[PDB]
Amino acid sequence: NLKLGFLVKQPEEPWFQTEWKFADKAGKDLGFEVIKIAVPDGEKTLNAIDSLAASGAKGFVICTPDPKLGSAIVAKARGYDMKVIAVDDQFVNAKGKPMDTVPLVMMAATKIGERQGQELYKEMQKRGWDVKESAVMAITANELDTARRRTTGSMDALKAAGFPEKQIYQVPTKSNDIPGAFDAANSMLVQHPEVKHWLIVGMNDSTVLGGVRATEGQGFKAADIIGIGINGVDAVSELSKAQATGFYGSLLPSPDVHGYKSSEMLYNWVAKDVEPPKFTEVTDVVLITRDNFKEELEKKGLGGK
Ligand SMILES: OC[C@H]1O[C@H](O)[C@H](O)[C@@H](O)[C@H]1O
Repeated sequence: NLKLGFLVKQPEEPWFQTEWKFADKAGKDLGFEVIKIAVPDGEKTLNAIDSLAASGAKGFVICTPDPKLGSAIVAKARGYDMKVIAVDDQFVNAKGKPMDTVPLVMMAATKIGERQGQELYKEMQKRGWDVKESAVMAITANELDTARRRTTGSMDALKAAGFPEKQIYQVPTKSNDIPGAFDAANSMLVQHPEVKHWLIVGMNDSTVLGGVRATEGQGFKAADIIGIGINGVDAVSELSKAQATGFYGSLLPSPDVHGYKSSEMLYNWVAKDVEPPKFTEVTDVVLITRDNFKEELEKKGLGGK
């Protein structure tokens, strides 16, 4: 019967593959089929929408590849009598202000970013690094609000625990992926020869991993590096390696909730004109490291590791 879209900007990340698996579980429970389309750039996004109107879909969940496409995605969907829910990244108007009217499902970004900052400082104390030869590398993507609130929340926590403000160095990355973050961290590294230990701050696992691979290339051994990712499911290949590395752990939020919950809310609204709440913030988070990753994921239902 009913066909609903689930469009994601980055199908390569296990984060979005998980949302897709859980949207499928909601289609089997509620009686709808989920059409799964990758939308890595804005042209594919707008095309994908035409494509869903041709398959007869009545609505879609989307994680847009650029928040500034919001108006266009809304104009096209209104065009085809399709309801829209945004997952993870909020639509913004042309001036950059949030479009408050499309229902949104996202993580509590500031709170998880603060947890990241508090865990970096606890591991730094466990290792006993001297703060005078340590520094924070913060890889930022400030044009995306969800990314910006996670890195600022993390820098803010670090400064609140007492890490010196002037030894916090920010560098923007051009893409939210390993090659982008690598290039960014590499450029920051050669500018600071005085630093003997680094904390790496990034909004997600791929961003922290690019950071860590750059440090390795510049001769830091793992004891001198601490990076902690966000997404959990994306760091399982790192945490499964024989050897420990500078990537110490990752904060596991709930992509299963993002996937099923937005897909069930879209269906209630398409099928019973039941209006979704405008804003749903998911606060779940657990620290996974090489010691508990397998247990914690099996415990959240994401079995295998
Ligand atoms: O909501 C969490 C989600 O936030 C953004 O969309 C990131 O690019 C993803 O990798 C994921 O971390």
